[PDB]
Amino acid sequence: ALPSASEEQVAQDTEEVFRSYVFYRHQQEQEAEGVAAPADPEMVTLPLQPSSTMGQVGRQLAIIGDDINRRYDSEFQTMLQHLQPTAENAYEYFTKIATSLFESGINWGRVVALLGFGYRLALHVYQHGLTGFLGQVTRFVVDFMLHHCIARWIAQRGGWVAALNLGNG
Amino acid sequence: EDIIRNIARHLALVGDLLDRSI
Repeated sequence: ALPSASEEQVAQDTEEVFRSYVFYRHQQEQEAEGVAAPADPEMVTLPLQPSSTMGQVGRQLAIIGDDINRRYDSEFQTMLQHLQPTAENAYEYFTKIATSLFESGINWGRVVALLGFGYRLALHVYQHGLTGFLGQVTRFVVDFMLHHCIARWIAQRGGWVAALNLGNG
Repeated sequence: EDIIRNIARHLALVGDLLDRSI
């Protein structure tokens, strides 16, 4: 794509890259384990749009945060289970987790991490029985990101197109 | 309660270390 980017485009790329990112991370994980696995390869799957430059973004992010994720993933679900959030306070809780994480600051590593645990927390409720949490989580993420000045940060770092300019690029 | 601070204190650990491993 082209250089530069505004919060407007950042939001769209965020949701897209978010779904694709979590999709890849969990995709490769399905081989090793099945923790918080998706709804099987079907219509309920995560039909991402890898045809765009964003497609490569999620993949890369999953790599730089692959070991890190799985590393603190086992424990992530452990404590997450002790939470047991709801669809009413879903955002009330999520917003807290992120705010507490990015509280120290904002960095490429923090962004990827947010999504890593994001999908987990989402599926946690979805599989629990609250069918239809994917959209809720995604919406809260994009809204929280564009509210926590996150979008602006990403745009300054070179939008989501900067992922290819990272470690494994 | 203990989870409210724990769930946040546990993420002391996913934000940083990737940025340095990239």
